[PDB]
Amino acid sequence: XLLVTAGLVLA
Amino acid sequence: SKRSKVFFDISIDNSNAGRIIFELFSDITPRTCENFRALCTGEKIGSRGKNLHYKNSIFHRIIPQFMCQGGDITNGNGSGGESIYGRSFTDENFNMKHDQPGLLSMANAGPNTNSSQFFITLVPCPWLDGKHVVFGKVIEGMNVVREMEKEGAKSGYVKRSVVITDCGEL
Repeated sequence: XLLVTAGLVLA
Repeated sequence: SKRSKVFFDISIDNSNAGRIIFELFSDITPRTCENFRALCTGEKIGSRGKNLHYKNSIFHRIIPQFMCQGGDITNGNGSGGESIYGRSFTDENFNMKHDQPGLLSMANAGPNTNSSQFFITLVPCPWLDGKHVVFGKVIEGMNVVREMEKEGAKSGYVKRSVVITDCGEL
């Protein structure tokens, strides 16, 4: 999908 | 003035792309902005003995028509990062929203997990409001940001090197 994470980037 | 002014000199594929100048919302999110400002000047020392600094860090994740992500000053791939407050610090507030391109917001790994990673919006990102702290905006160099957007992909991986060759406070 469209997220902005640090380490487990998901869909 | 009230709000701090900081900048990034950007290199794309080992070629200068220009400077990006940011206005930090020091008056709305003081703790968050101070962390970013300090990381631009490299004035603080981290837990590994090195001074926390965005200089020479890279933009490891860029997705066209979404955002440009960087700030992993420890691992350069998204798994790392460190703030002047430690491995992570609390979400200050979410007063500012991602209602436009050119916004500087904190990347994180869930509630209260802000470190050094940040992202610059390429379009409005309403679905991130309340989840990521918007603490600044680009006041000059949006063309450079668009140049970086060009280096991204749907997967987020950046085929050509996008690096911050210099940074500091103005």
